[PDB]
Amino acid sequence: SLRVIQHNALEDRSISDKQQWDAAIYFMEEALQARLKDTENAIENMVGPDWKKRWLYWKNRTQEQCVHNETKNELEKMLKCNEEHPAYLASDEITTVRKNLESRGVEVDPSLIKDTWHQVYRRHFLKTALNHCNLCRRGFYYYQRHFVDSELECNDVVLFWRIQRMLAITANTLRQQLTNTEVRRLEKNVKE
Amino acid sequence: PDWKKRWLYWKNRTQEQCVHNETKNELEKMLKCNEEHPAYLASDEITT
Amino acid sequence: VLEDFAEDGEKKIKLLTGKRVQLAEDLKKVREIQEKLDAFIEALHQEK
Amino acid sequence: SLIDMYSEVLDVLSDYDASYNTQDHLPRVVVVGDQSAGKTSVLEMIAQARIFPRGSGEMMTRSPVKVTLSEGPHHVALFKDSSREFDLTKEEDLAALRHEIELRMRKNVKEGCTVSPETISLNVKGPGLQRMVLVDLPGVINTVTSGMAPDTKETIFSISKAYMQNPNAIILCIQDGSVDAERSIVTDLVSQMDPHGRRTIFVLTKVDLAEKNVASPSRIQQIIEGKLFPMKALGYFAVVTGKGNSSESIEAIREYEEEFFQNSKLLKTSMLKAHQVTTRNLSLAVSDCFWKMVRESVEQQADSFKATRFNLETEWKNNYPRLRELDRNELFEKAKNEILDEVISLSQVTPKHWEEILQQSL
Amino acid sequence: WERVSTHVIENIYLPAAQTMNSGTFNTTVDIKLKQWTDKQLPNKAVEV
Amino acid sequence: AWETLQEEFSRFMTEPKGKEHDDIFDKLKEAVKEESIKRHKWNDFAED
Repeated sequence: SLRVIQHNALEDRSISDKQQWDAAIYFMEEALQARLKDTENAIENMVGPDWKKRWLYWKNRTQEQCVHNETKNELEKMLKCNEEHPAYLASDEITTVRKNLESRGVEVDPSLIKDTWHQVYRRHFLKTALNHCNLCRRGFYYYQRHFVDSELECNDVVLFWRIQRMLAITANTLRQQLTNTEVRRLEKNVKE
Repeated sequence: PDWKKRWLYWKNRTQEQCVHNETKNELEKMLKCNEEHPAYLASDEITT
Repeated sequence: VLEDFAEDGEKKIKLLTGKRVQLAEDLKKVREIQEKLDAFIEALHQEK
Repeated sequence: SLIDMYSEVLDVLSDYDASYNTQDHLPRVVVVGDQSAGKTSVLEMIAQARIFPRGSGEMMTRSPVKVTLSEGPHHVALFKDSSREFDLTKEEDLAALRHEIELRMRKNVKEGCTVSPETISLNVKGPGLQRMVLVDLPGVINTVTSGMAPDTKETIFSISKAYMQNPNAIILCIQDGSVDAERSIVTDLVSQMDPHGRRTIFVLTKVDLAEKNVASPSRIQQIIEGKLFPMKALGYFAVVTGKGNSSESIEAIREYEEEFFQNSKLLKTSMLKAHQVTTRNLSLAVSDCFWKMVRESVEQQADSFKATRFNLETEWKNNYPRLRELDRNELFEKAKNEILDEVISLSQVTPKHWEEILQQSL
Repeated sequence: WERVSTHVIENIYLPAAQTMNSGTFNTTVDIKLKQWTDKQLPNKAVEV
Repeated sequence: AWETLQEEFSRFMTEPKGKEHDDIFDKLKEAVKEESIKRHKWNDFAED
């Protein structure tokens, strides 16, 4: 019955309320902020102090964290020059990156280069998602009417709202079925 | 024209000579970073 | 010309190679295959 | 009945596309052999009729051939798109069937190519047959012919891999008396792809020819008992399909095989199991396994195809939110209507503007 | 939601990390959701 | 006159007034226009 109800729970697919749209925006913003904090914690664990935190002491430096900082700076410059880049890394791109690193006397294993590239790619898409959320915070006029020449396509908000309502329906069904059957089963077991 | 000869006018520039000047500057920087280099050019070096 | 094109579906297949045409043809073929399989299942259930 | 409908479904799946996307879902028993390995005689003996034309070295079979074993009112053969019942008894009918098969093979193969992706569907009916579908493929080659397409071997390998992509595809390996078990490319490929061999059953053909070639009886005993093949097959049976020549009738070969089974030089040595004789038990086991695997496959596909259709519909709707299904007929009708509207608009233009434009241009 | 956020992210965004059209992304999301519901989602919900 | 008619027909067939102007229909329209032009006939009585 739970499987059938979960499959059938595909009723609502769009938001027609400004208040519901704002609530979905706030929930998505909270989730993205949590993800950003997790990514920042992972980056700090991988590298350590960064920017003001690193330069506050001005006398504490480590070669391992210096290599990570140089790789991060190189990837940031690459994104500034080329905003759009495929997730995968080709052989020539890896060779060019390694040659650029070794030009100043830095040798980095390809696995660490790939990991840093993946982390930087994730951070860039997190920033892009944050910018998209900022745009969609005012883009409700475009979203509601769906203009032909729309300058903004807000779909993540709708998807997250659909996920939230489906989860709420599933939780309500689970609670109901529990109260119907499992409470009585537990009472019978306790009595026995 | 190169260096003082090129910049004497300060208003005459050509894309063809600009490309050559940029290539010359890049090669000079490469020699400054790496004084010794083989005469032949490998595929990865050309790609870079 | 229109009659010749209509009386020759091979020409339509050769020319109409757009993404929409191919997707619609694939969807129609999948629907027909599923309908045939449903008919097979119904016939098997009725016979047994 | 069920077998005819299953064959029709397989034919529809094959005609769905020239590639292999949904054709690998339902199980398909495919018979793959070696070039000039006598597999033609074994295939003819399976159908109890000479229907495959013989080839003196040349690869006559260049397109996939579907053989559907079933039982009908008469022991005849009928194609999917044909109405003439090719009898499997009269010599003239057999010759006509072979000529039709050759014509179909030539039509599929392009004028200049060697292997054609088009398949040939044939249904075999008659008493004494089982209920299964057999697929015939060209033998695996090693050398490359300079006078043909250099990628013929690659195409054959790709076709074989696509056919083997089916997890429930039963492979019937056919060898020769002069060809050892390790010399069979098909057997080695099956072992490499299926080390366990829980669904592949080895069948030994032309035992008398191998025995007459001063072979070691210990190797034959080990092969029959299964002490040499690493795969754990469900069983091993040794049969004789004649000498492989083109001058022995089906009845004569059957009588010779029966005589050899009744009196064999290896059965009298008490070195072979008594329950590993004949083919009735093996055929029944193969039929039961095929039926259960096809039932499981169709049970899974009853939901798999629905999910695929739903996903395709969702993709079409998402890619074209403001456009519905546009097939060839509707798009052609819309183009015709647009052409008619353009012609109407052209005819409705004021003649004065035409006169002014023509005068100015001239 | 807190339990399956990581699972949803790694099963949706990780494969569809380079999608450009929103329709293709929505179709992939629907396919993944249907597959999860069919395979093990009720069992995971019951366990939770 | 024939050249002017051909130019008008070509302009009508290829009229990218819409912002999309999908080329799938445009190729078919151009093919039909070329076929009609090649199949068109003239009467000498009209010339006289």
